[PDB]
Amino acid sequence: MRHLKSGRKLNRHSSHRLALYRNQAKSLLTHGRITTTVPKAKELRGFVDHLIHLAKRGDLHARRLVLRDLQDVKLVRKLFDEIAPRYRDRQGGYTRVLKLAERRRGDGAPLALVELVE
Amino acid sequence: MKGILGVKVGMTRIFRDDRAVPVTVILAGPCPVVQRRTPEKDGYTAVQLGFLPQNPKRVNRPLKGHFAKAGVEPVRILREIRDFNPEGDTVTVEIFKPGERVDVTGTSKGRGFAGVMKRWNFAGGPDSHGAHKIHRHPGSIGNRKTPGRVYKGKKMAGHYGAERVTVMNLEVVDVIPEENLLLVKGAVPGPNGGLVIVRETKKA
Amino acid sequence: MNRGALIKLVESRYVRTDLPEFRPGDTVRVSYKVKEGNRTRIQDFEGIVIRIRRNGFNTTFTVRKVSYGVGVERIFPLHSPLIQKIDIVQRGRARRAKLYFIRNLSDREIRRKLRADRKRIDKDRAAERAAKEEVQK
Amino acid sequence: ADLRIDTFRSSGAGGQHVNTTDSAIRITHLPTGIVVECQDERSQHKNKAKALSVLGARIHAAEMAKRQQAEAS
Amino acid sequence: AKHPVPKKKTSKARRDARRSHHALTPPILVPCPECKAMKPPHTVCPECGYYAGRKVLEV
Amino acid sequence: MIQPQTYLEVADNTGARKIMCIRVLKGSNAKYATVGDVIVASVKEAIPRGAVKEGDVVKAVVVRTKKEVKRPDGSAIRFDDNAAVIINNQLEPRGTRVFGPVARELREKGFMKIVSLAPEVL
RNA sequence: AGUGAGGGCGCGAGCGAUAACGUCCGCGUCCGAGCGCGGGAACAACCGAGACCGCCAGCUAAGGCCCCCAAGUCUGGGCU
RNA sequence: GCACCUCGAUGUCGGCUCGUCGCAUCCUGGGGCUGAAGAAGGUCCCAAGGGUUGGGCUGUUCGCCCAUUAAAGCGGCACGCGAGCUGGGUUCAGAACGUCGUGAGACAGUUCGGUCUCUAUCCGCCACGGGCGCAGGAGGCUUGAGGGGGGCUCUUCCUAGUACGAGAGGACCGGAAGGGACGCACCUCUGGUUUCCCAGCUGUCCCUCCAGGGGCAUAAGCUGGGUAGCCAUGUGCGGAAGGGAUAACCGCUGAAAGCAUCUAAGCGGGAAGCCCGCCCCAAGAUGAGGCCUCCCACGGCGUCAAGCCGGUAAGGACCCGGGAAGACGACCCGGUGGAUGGGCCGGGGGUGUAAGCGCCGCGAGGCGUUGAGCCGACCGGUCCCAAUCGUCCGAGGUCU
Ligand SMILES: [Mg+2]
Ligand SMILES: [Mg+2]
Ligand SMILES: [Mg+2]
Ligand SMILES: [Mg+2]
Ligand SMILES: [Mg+2]
Ligand SMILES: [Mg+2]
Ligand SMILES: [Mg+2]
Ligand SMILES: [Mg+2]
Ligand SMILES: [Mg+2]
Ligand SMILES: [Mg+2]
Ligand SMILES: [Mg+2]
Ligand SMILES: [Mg+2]
Ligand SMILES: [Mg+2]
Ligand SMILES: [Mg+2]
Ligand SMILES: [Mg+2]
Ligand SMILES: [Mg+2]
Ligand SMILES: [Mg+2]
Ligand SMILES: [Mg+2]
Ligand SMILES: [Mg+2]
Ligand SMILES: [Mg+2]
Ligand SMILES: [Mg+2]
Ligand SMILES: [Mg+2]
Ligand SMILES: [Mg+2]
Ligand SMILES: [Mg+2]
Ligand SMILES: [Mg+2]
Ligand SMILES: [Mg+2]
Ligand SMILES: [Mg+2]
Ligand SMILES: [Mg+2]
Ligand SMILES: [Mg+2]
Ligand SMILES: [Mg+2]
Ligand SMILES: [Mg+2]
Ligand SMILES: [Mg+2]
Ligand SMILES: [Mg+2]
Ligand SMILES: [Mg+2]
Ligand SMILES: [Mg+2]
Ligand SMILES: [Mg+2]
Ligand SMILES: [Mg+2]
Ligand SMILES: [Mg+2]
Ligand SMILES: [Mg+2]
Ligand SMILES: [Mg+2]
Ligand SMILES: [Mg+2]
Ligand SMILES: [Mg+2]
Ligand SMILES: [Mg+2]
Ligand SMILES: [Mg+2]
Ligand SMILES: [Mg+2]
Ligand SMILES: [Mg+2]
Ligand SMILES: [Mg+2]
Ligand SMILES: [Mg+2]
Ligand SMILES: [Mg+2]
Ligand SMILES: [Mg+2]
Ligand SMILES: [Mg+2]
Ligand SMILES: [Mg+2]
Ligand SMILES: [Mg+2]
Ligand SMILES: [Mg+2]
Ligand SMILES: [Mg+2]
Ligand SMILES: [Mg+2]
Ligand SMILES: [Mg+2]
Ligand SMILES: [Mg+2]
Ligand SMILES: [Mg+2]
Ligand SMILES: [Mg+2]
Ligand SMILES: [Mg+2]
Ligand SMILES: [Mg+2]
Ligand SMILES: [Mg+2]
Ligand SMILES: [Mg+2]
Ligand SMILES: [Mg+2]
Ligand SMILES: [Mg+2]
Ligand SMILES: [Mg+2]
Ligand SMILES: [Mg+2]
Ligand SMILES: [Mg+2]
Ligand SMILES: [Mg+2]
Ligand SMILES: [Mg+2]
Ligand SMILES: [Mg+2]
Ligand SMILES: [Mg+2]
Ligand SMILES: [Mg+2]
Ligand SMILES: [Mg+2]
Ligand SMILES: [Mg+2]
Ligand SMILES: [Mg+2]
Ligand SMILES: [Mg+2]
Ligand SMILES: [Mg+2]
Ligand SMILES: [Mg+2]
Ligand SMILES: [Mg+2]
Ligand SMILES: [Mg+2]
Ligand SMILES: [Mg+2]
Ligand SMILES: [Mg+2]
Ligand SMILES: [Mg+2]
Ligand SMILES: [Mg+2]
Ligand SMILES: [Mg+2]
Ligand SMILES: [Mg+2]
Ligand SMILES: [Mg+2]
Ligand SMILES: [Mg+2]
Ligand SMILES: [Mg+2]
Ligand SMILES: [Mg+2]
Ligand SMILES: [Mg+2]
Ligand SMILES: [Mg+2]
Ligand SMILES: [Zn+2]
Repeated sequence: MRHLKSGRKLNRHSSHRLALYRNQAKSLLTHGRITTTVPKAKELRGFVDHLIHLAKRGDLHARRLVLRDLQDVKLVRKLFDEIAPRYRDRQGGYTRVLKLAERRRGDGAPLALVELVE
Repeated sequence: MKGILGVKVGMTRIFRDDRAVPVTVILAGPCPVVQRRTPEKDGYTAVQLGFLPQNPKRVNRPLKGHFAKAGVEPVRILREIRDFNPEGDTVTVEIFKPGERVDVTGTSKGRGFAGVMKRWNFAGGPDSHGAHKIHRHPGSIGNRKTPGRVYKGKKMAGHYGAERVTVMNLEVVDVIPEENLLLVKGAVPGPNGGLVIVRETKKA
Repeated sequence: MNRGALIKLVESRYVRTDLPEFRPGDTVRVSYKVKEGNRTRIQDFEGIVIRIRRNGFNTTFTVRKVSYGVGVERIFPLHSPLIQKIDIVQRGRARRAKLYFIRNLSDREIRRKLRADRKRIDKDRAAERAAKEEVQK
Repeated sequence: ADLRIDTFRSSGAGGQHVNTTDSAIRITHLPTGIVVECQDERSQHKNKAKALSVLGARIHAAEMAKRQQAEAS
Repeated sequence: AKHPVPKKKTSKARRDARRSHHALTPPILVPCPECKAMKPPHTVCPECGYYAGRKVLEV
Repeated sequence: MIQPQTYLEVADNTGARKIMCIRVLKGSNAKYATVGDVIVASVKEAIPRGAVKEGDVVKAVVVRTKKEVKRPDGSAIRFDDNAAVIINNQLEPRGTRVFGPVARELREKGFMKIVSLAPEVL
């Protein structure tokens, strides 16, 4: 059973799966686009969404909230001062995922890209 | 054998004569007829009832043609209330008076591949005292060289639930004809959203 | 077809409003309708409310009360007709939603742990006494 | 008619034979109430023989005690 | 476990009989609306990096 | 809930202090006893010169549980201990007083005497 | 040379319990070695019968002749 | 007893798990007789549908006992079940007592210890798909041959303290209510869980000194709580009513045999049993059923192949977004003429007063801002993101 349960397991434990969503965020934000496996991507899209949407709030509290995960003060500045005001007019949906044609050789992992929109 | 299609919306208790009563609510009406069975043309009596409007932008030629003859816009699904022939062109919730007892059929929840413990309520092994990996196992399934086989219908692990099950003689508690609702003393099978058949009971 | 609202709609006809707000730690006194033999009457159960499990009309609460050496907890459906009234005897500053721990506490300890909630007491005797004022004549 | 005889598997040593052989015996003499078990030797029959023998001896000395608590009394 | 074991060499027929279902299905491709080179559907074209008629992946 | 081996405080002056249930009577194989049900229980300790002795097999009726009992009115009630009251075969209470409240369930069950003597129904 | 575990069935005896698909002798028989053929549903040794090879010929044996299944739903007389 | 299969191995007791059959019936159902007033009880007859408790002792089967019960039935199934578990017992090596033996050793004498083997090929069984068939092609809705499930029972009350009885006692029939056990479903209640939903805490390392936070202490560090979901201890509901054919049995009518006879012609009553009825599966029911509705002329000819081709029809499939569906397949919804998922917003709910700043206190802190902050699933809303665009299969209906 599993009925009506959101959120994936990704063959990781709690301690781990969380760091994943973070380092995946930290990378996505510092690069604007990254390539990951399909399901790893579909989880990540929600994560950076709340983070960014949070930075749209701009306040120091919100900033201290995002800081909890992103940890890097420098990155967080970039998120607030440059990433977010670009998204002021948009409400939710700051993230785009798209499946890639080439799976990766070593294991036939279907791939996809994840990027911030314009 | 009056009846109607509906959707199990949810449960919630109410109060009556200072007693609390567990109630599962069921969105019932309206249900337009689509075809009437008749011994002359069908070999028996029943009625094909529609429920929940369909988007004509999804209907196909064979279905639309069926719907046209009955003279009624598209609908989500059809089920037959056997041996019941209504005079109205639409069966409403009105057919049930608070007090009446009813049988409710609904597709049960789906446990998927289930263990013999959850399915058949087998005892399983002990959790201790030397049990080598059979803590939930079904144990013995037969004898020896006679019969030299396992009989049919041996209780064993498989898919549990997600199947038709009718719950008998349930009390109609209430009717909200203006909302097309229907209240029922007890618990109805399937999930909050499932298809259901409410029907006149067969107990005396 | 908001089945949610449908259910809450069904409930609406059984919803009460006449009841005071209260939080765990507050000491209350439910007047309950009971039946001794055949007759109807009112019985006052007064104790600390140790939990509230909110859930719309179906919300309920547990009151705990020592009674002749025996501790008794009792669970009341908040919107039952068998509740004539609920009087707030004394409001207290809890710290968590489920005061279960006081199941195992000396009265001296319950006392020290659940002190009087000055704010909600002050605001209570400020308001309502402000409502006694407004409806002059 | 008033004997109740039970057979069951003996206790202690014997290998597989002792495990699959209701060789032990128990006789209940319903009128009095005295009971004798016997899992001496391997044959059930011989054990019934002994038990039936002691059972007799035990009823006898019961009636002997009875006729004493009558005579002296 | 008392270590179960095949009682008879599986017949050459019954072997392949099992492998009845093992043959694979070809890939599903569409012509890319841009180049008309073949791509799996719902994926970004490897040739040009065009999807939804818009440019994305640089290639 | 009170199965065999369950202990209970006696809620009266029969001299018994704590009895262990050995059989719930309500039924030919019932799992558990609750408020109002009768259990055969054994006396596991008692006070000097009491009426009933220690180790007497006795009958008693459960007047309080730690497992909350439901009521038709939607309410429920739970005490802090499992308690009962020693009775004879005619189901009269053997004592004369009874301490600590009892559940109103007892009244319905027709235990009218026990209910009255109790210093509070709840 | 091989054999020197024999077996079944009928009959005559002992043993056994006027039990045993028991045992042990005698006479006989077949199986053994005829698990080749027909009958007895099936069945080593019961009934018929001793297969050199061929045949899209014939008569019989046992056992059968209503259908599975070859041949009488044959004739005459009784009983159930 | 025999020694016919198995010694190039057929694992032996008891327990546990799962049972299934027999009827010589323990209970409940029906009945005859009774030394049957009644309530009982005895014995026999019918009946295998269901039911047939929990503990003390012992490895124990057996048995004894405790408390119940309608009853605590007896057997078969390699004294069912060790490629299902156990390993207390038995049956290796150690060791000891009694005992026998000069002894080494030995004991249906006892005692303490003592390795039970991850992979299922076939049959069988529980589930679930792929192919093909269903002599036009499709979409829906069905019929019930056949099969499975279920099948228990107590107690009180009324009738009525009536018939019966000296009394104590105490019914038939008919009606009522509350129980136990079991089955199915369910999450409103009650109650669990809720691996990051909120909070508090210790140590330590880190960011950025304060403050605020982060990793780690489990694969949640610990603790206090906890929606949705899955659940029982929680909730509803089931066993039926009823119809038909019967068993033992009770009768009518009635010869053979002037009378009598329940039977030989013929007829009525009669069971928890049988057949229906209830629930579930079900047209591979190859005997492939039935109703409703949709689709169209083969386009070239195949000589013999009663079809060889190939774009289309109605429709279906792929792919994608998903799902109280699910191991995989399958099934269900949705795919821009769209709210399927994600985000966002709302509600619900959990936590229980964030941070920051102000105030009081030397301080630990407190108080205010403040039911604040955070806020997973549930109920909704919203095209911001993602189901883009596309591809493939599929009639053209053999005969009397
Ligand atoms: Mg793996
Ligand atoms: Mg957060
Ligand atoms: Mg690659
Ligand atoms: Mg449809
Ligand atoms: Mg069970
Ligand atoms: Mg279970
Ligand atoms: Mg072990
Ligand atoms: Mg929904
Ligand atoms: Mg109190
Ligand atoms: Mg007030
Ligand atoms: Mg004021
Ligand atoms: Mg015996
Ligand atoms: Mg005696
Ligand atoms: Mg395949
Ligand atoms: Mg007490
Ligand atoms: Mg139970
Ligand atoms: Mg003592
Ligand atoms: Mg009550
Ligand atoms: Mg007295
Ligand atoms: Mg009474
Ligand atoms: Mg009383
Ligand atoms: Mg009183
Ligand atoms: Mg020689
Ligand atoms: Mg003779
Ligand atoms: Mg010869
Ligand atoms: Mg030879
Ligand atoms: Mg021959
Ligand atoms: Mg031969
Ligand atoms: Mg002949
Ligand atoms: Mg002849
Ligand atoms: Mg003549
Ligand atoms: Mg021999
Ligand atoms: Mg053999
Ligand atoms: Mg054998
Ligand atoms: Mg058994
Ligand atoms: Mg009796
Ligand atoms: Mg008897
Ligand atoms: Mg007799
Ligand atoms: Mg003990
Ligand atoms: Mg023991
Ligand atoms: Mg021992
Ligand atoms: Mg009885
Ligand atoms: Mg008895
Ligand atoms: Mg008895
Ligand atoms: Mg017995
Ligand atoms: Mg047996
Ligand atoms: Mg031992
Ligand atoms: Mg041993
Ligand atoms: Mg050994
Ligand atoms: Mg041995
Ligand atoms: Mg030894
Ligand atoms: Mg010697
Ligand atoms: Mg010596
Ligand atoms: Mg000497
Ligand atoms: Mg012995
Ligand atoms: Mg030993
Ligand atoms: Mg391994
Ligand atoms: Mg067809
Ligand atoms: Mg078909
Ligand atoms: Mg049928
Ligand atoms: Mg049937
Ligand atoms: Mg009288
Ligand atoms: Mg009368
Ligand atoms: Mg009387
Ligand atoms: Mg998170
Ligand atoms: Mg710091
Ligand atoms: Mg801090
Ligand atoms: Mg929950
Ligand atoms: Mg239960
Ligand atoms: Mg019931
Ligand atoms: Mg009736
Ligand atoms: Mg009948
Ligand atoms: Mg007959
Ligand atoms: Mg007969
Ligand atoms: Mg008579
Ligand atoms: Mg009659
Ligand atoms: Mg007559
Ligand atoms: Mg006559
Ligand atoms: Mg006459
Ligand atoms: Mg008749
Ligand atoms: Mg029949
Ligand atoms: Mg039917
Ligand atoms: Mg069906
Ligand atoms: Mg069909
Ligand atoms: Mg032409
Ligand atoms: Mg030619
Ligand atoms: Mg899909
Ligand atoms: Mg907001
Ligand atoms: Mg709140
Ligand atoms: Mg905080
Ligand atoms: Mg909210
Ligand atoms: Mg989350
Ligand atoms: Mg969310
Ligand atoms: Mg969701
Ligand atoms: Zn291209």
